[PDB]
Amino acid sequence: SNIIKQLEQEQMKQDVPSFRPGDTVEVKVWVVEGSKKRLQAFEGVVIAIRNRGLHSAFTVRKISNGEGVERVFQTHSPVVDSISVKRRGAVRKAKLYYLRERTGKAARIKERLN
Amino acid sequence: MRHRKSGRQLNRNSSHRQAMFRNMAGSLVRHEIIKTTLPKAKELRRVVEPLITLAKTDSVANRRLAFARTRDNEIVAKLFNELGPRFASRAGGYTRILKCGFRAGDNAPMAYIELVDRSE
Amino acid sequence: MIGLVGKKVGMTRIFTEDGVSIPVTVIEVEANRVTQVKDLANDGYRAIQVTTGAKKANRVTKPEAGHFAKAGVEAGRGLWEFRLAEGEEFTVGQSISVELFADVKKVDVTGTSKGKGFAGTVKRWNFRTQDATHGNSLSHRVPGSIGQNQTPGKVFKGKKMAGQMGNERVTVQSLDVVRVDAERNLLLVKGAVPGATGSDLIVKPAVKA
Amino acid sequence: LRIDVYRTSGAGGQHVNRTESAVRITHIPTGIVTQCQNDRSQHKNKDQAMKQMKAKLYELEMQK
Amino acid sequence: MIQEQTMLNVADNSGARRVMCIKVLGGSHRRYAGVGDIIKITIKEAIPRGKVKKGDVLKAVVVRTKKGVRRPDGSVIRFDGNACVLLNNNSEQPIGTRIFGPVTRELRSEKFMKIISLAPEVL
Amino acid sequence: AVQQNKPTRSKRGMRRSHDALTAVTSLSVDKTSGEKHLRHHITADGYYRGRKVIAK
RNA sequence: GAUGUCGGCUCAUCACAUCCUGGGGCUGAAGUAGGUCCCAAGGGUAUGGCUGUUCGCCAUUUAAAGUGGUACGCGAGCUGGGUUUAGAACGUCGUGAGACAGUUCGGUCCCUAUCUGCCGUGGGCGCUGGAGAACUGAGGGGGGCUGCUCCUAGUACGAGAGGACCGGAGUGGACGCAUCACUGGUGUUCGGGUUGUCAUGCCAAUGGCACUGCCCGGUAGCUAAAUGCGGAAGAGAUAAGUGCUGAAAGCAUCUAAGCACGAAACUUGCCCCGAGAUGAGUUCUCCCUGACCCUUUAAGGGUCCUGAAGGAACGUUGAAGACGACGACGUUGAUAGGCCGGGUGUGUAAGCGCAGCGAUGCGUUGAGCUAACCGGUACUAAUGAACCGUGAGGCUUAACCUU
RNA sequence: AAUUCCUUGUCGGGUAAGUUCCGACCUGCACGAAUGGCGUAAUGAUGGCCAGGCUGUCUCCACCCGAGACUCAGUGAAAUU
RNA sequence: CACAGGUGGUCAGGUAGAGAAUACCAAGGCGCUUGAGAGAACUCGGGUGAAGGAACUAGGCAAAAUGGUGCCGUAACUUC
RNA sequence: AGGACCGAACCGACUAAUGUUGAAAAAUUAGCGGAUGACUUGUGGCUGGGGGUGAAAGGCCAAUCAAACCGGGAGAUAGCU
Ligand SMILES: [Mg+2]
Ligand SMILES: [Mg+2]
Ligand SMILES: [Mg+2]
Ligand SMILES: [Mg+2]
Ligand SMILES: [Mg+2]
Ligand SMILES: [Mg+2]
Ligand SMILES: [Mg+2]
Ligand SMILES: [Mg+2]
Ligand SMILES: [Mg+2]
Ligand SMILES: [Mg+2]
Ligand SMILES: [Mg+2]
Ligand SMILES: [Mg+2]
Ligand SMILES: [Mg+2]
Ligand SMILES: [Mg+2]
Ligand SMILES: [Mg+2]
Ligand SMILES: [Mg+2]
Ligand SMILES: [Mg+2]
Ligand SMILES: [Mg+2]
Ligand SMILES: [Mg+2]
Ligand SMILES: [Mg+2]
Ligand SMILES: [Mg+2]
Ligand SMILES: [Mg+2]
Ligand SMILES: [Mg+2]
Ligand SMILES: [Mg+2]
Ligand SMILES: [Mg+2]
Ligand SMILES: [Mg+2]
Ligand SMILES: [Mg+2]
Ligand SMILES: [Mg+2]
Ligand SMILES: [Mg+2]
Ligand SMILES: [Mg+2]
Repeated sequence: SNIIKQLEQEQMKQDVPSFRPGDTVEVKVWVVEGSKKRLQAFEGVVIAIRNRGLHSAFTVRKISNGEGVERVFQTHSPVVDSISVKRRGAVRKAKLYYLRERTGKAARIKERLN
Repeated sequence: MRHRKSGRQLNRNSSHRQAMFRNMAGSLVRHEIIKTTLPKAKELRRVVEPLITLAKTDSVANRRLAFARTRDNEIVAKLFNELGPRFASRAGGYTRILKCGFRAGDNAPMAYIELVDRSE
Repeated sequence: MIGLVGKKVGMTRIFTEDGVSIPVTVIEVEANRVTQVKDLANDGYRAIQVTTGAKKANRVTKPEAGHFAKAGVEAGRGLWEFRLAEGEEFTVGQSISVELFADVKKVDVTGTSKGKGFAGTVKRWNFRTQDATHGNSLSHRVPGSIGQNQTPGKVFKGKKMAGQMGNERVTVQSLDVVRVDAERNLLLVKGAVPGATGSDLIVKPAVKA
Repeated sequence: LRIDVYRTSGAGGQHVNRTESAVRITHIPTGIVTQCQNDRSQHKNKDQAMKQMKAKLYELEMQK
Repeated sequence: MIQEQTMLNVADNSGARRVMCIKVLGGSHRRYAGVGDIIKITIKEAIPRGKVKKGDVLKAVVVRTKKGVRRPDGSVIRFDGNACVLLNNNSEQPIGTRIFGPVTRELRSEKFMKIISLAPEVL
Repeated sequence: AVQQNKPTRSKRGMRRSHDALTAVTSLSVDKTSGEKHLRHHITADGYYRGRKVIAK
């Protein structure tokens, strides 16, 4: 297990900002387009944080064109370029799966300014 | 299947089991030694010793915490004020398992669970 | 070609520059020490007897100790045999590293599978369960019928019944080896291999190819 | 002719449940199908449903 | 993970609302369909004035799944419900022109290139 | 779920061959006093490893 | 002094009179597509709608949706819709009781497995001094399916509509094996919220019960809907068939003489079980190197003495496990529980001071808590010890040290 | 039709597809007028059918908690033969 | 049978609640006369289940869900 | 006012699931129906077997009912076993 941990440590990202759950974050993702690699912006709300070392993940929630989109990004991947947080979320909760049915004014949460 | 599922169930339902543990631990704290079934004794180790450790750290919050698993107002005091100076320079190892025989009515493997500092 | 014996450190994933997650198995492929090289002249056939790990000098039994002494190397936790290809020669007092598995692209990993205990007909042989509701009387997870009637008379040998599942040395085959590490005695291979963390694994090269 | 036999629908214990007495005759190029499950015997039905099949064929040929 | 008897929201503007899958098309015993897969469907709710009518059978392609679709890097893309685009039976191309909502990176091939071009957002 | 013939006394005896208990190999001895006891279980008095720990 | 009936379910299994895959012949086979006929059973061989139905018809599929056997398999495996009781009603027949291969609504499905079989799994004993091992492999089993698309090429055909080959690649679906890194699922030994309540002297703060009280989460682990793999690639002897050269029969002939091919069948090749394979194989290694008598002088009975290898049994235990068994440790020890340092989940614990009438919030403080995670550390227990096990190994020939 | 054998009658509705159902036709094997005929609000642990909702019924089962079943000590059956 | 069944009347403590429902408790009684383990299938009684949502089946059987008080609102038909 | 309504006690008994040598010679568990009335129940009383009683199932008449149980005819008879 120690060896595995060691392996993880050098492979892990060294430039991850300390990001809270409920935060309005823009995720720059390296999408493939024909042959050239393109950057795509996906701005939404942090609704889940998984922390596993190298296998760490985070779920982004935003409503696109009418239908809500949940997207889990693997944090230690070179595909996810930028974790750009705009405004934090004022909740006493980590995994916000109630937003899966919450829409409109009910979808909007309080802003953390602490 | 119990792959790495630690914690011997001891037939009883979970809440009942917890209650028993609470009682058992209290008894141990009181009597310094309690004659019990070996598996039961073993199980007791992983709740009472932690409580003892907690007690070793003397504070109001700790006392409050103790006033849950151990429950009793006197037992907690004993743990803190008397069993605190009892175990000061020892890491873990507050319990001592010593097997004796069988509970003749059902032939159950009996073991004396005790606090290590029994003699003095 | 000859295999090499390891031990499961566990599972992990490789993140590649292109953007493909590779679920790599980390195997502690240590210095596999030769104990005996089997031959055609006296023994009968070509094989190699290997050992991996470390056992206590006090715990190790006398005849086994003698055997080890004869060979000329330290004791591990068991002995394993590998069938030789025609064109390979090895010495008795020798140690094989992961250097031999640097050339190969595919491997076949044998391992003592996770012991499923006494598996039911559904869990063992992937049966359909009978109705959970709908009148069903104490039969939900049961075999149903086993035979036919008076014609066969018996129940056939090797029939899909409830019994011991797992706890058996079995092979997962044609697995893509990604990285080879000789510095820290590791093997890194795409996929999943039988056994738990610390399960003593048997890694053969591509006999399929 | 395409002659097919099957079980009679309904009551009769062990006997009707275990008979292929009922018959359906289908004319292969046409697609007209005549069934019968009246009599107990297969063999009466076969010839009665053929008599009926013939009758229906005449109608088909009369109608065309 | 669409299967038989499954109801879906209409992504296009062909003239339908709620569509029920009746066959998971493309192979024997086939049960589960992800995005970019053809399934035979029936129309059960229709917009009064539209090209497609209620009770019509046709093949359709999966555009959004509530189960979630996977990337090679292990990332999953879930959607609020399950959605589909309605195709013609013979030509195997969409009936509608205006498509609402996001599509997938798994969808894009020779047959669905047009669809992706039409769609405003691709994921 | 019932027998169709009466099984022998022989068969029954054969069956009972395993059902017979395993006798304890040997007693354990206290080194100081010489008390005979069960393995890993304490003596009658309360001695253990040549040391009295329990009064009862 | 009882042979439960149809159907559905769950399991199947064999059979080829093969539905497809596969090989081949003929074709009224340009090509696709076929038709049919011969081989060939390794594998696969649909979901629904209606009906109690099997059947069927229809909808859609599919490479295909085989026909059968097996008490038209399978009720001490399930169901009980149909049917085969008792109620009731309808039509009908009967003066009537009642009755109808007429219909209709309602209507107890019992059995803890003795043996065989099977599934697993042990113990005893055997294999010949005794162990500890490593294995061969007699044999047995598992697995054996494929489609679609692209490349070769809009080319080998073909008026044209059109759209043809072997081979390779991608890539799916159903099935099997493996597993948890991912996505999740679970998670009543972890956290938090809240309703009612009762208890802790009382405020607080907790606890108990309420399906875990109800929820929101969630650790290890098991686990699939997850993701790795696998159907092998191929290689031998073949089936129908295809031939080659070549006689009886100066022709002529797959044949009587030889020699080639030809499927998923079969022998090997892949995985596994497996010398109780009693024909009990081989190889490595260790260990026990003692004196005396008796009647019948012998594979005799022993007597003392010795206890080795090793084994149990115990104890601690295990991702081993129903129980043995199997595997790891027994102080030289991380074997187990807890402890210390770290990691995961939950969302600023309580006390304290501030603001507000107060609820409450603020600061204090991502704060305390945290199973089964990881790494360290002998803190306690697993101690000295004993018990079974034994004692240099039988008879007959022979090849040699010394032929 | 609780009655229609022929019959899953034919047509329409409902369904992707409906031997069931609902509407109609009438050729009533063999309805039918107080062994009542035909309507009928309400009522039904009533019969059939459909739609929404809801869900482990099912795809396709997974885990977890309990009582057994499994081991030990205690006592000790039975049908059957 | 020291059998989960059957048996009429009187008494009605606290908070919540319409309530002798139900929920904890007071008074007062009990822990149901085998245990002790371990923690397979399977059976039983449950809990939770991703995606679907009746595709199950004879039949939504079972299960799930619905559920309270006030207020708003309410169709065909009708014996009003 | 209600053979009103929801719903406890009480009365039943529709559905499942268990249980089927049962905890029980019909019960439990979860649900389900009635619940001011043709209600329900206690205490006592009558009706007697070709008789009773029966909101009628040949239901019930002491775990027995198309004619109860017991004793007697009676060692019925039995071309049957
Ligand atoms: Mg018990
Ligand atoms: Mg099923
Ligand atoms: Mg039943
Ligand atoms: Mg039953
Ligand atoms: Mg059941
Ligand atoms: Mg049977
Ligand atoms: Mg036989
Ligand atoms: Mg043949
Ligand atoms: Mg049958
Ligand atoms: Mg049957
Ligand atoms: Mg019935
Ligand atoms: Mg049964
Ligand atoms: Mg119709
Ligand atoms: Mg009608
Ligand atoms: Mg009439
Ligand atoms: Mg008249
Ligand atoms: Mg009249
Ligand atoms: Mg329907
Ligand atoms: Mg679900
Ligand atoms: Mg009792
Ligand atoms: Mg009450
Ligand atoms: Mg769901
Ligand atoms: Mg069906
Ligand atoms: Mg259906
Ligand atoms: Mg129901
Ligand atoms: Mg009333
Ligand atoms: Mg009840
Ligand atoms: Mg009513
Ligand atoms: Mg009489
Ligand atoms: Mg007589």
